[PDB]
Amino acid sequence: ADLMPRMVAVMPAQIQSMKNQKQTLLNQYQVQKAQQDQNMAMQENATA
Amino acid sequence: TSIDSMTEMMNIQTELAAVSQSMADKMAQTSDDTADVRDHLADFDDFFR
Repeated sequence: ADLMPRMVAVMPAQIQSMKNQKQTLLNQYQVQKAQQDQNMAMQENATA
Repeated sequence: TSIDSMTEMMNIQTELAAVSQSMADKMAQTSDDTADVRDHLADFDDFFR
């Protein structure tokens, strides 16, 4: 009964790491999507 | 940070394993004693059987 609370208190640290990773993934998606779409818009009809 | 948390979790799991082993051994000894008690009680009362 003394060991159990230690395992309980271990958990929250990992969830914060997962949340931060999700935020990083969303920001990365936005940045790379914008870059790719901008490049495709600029390079369109450049073979004229 | 996640690696640190997992390492702590593994240490706690090892401690739980040790606790479980100690509990199993002590319960085995207790069951042996209770079996002795039951054998004594069953062998008794033959005067009253």
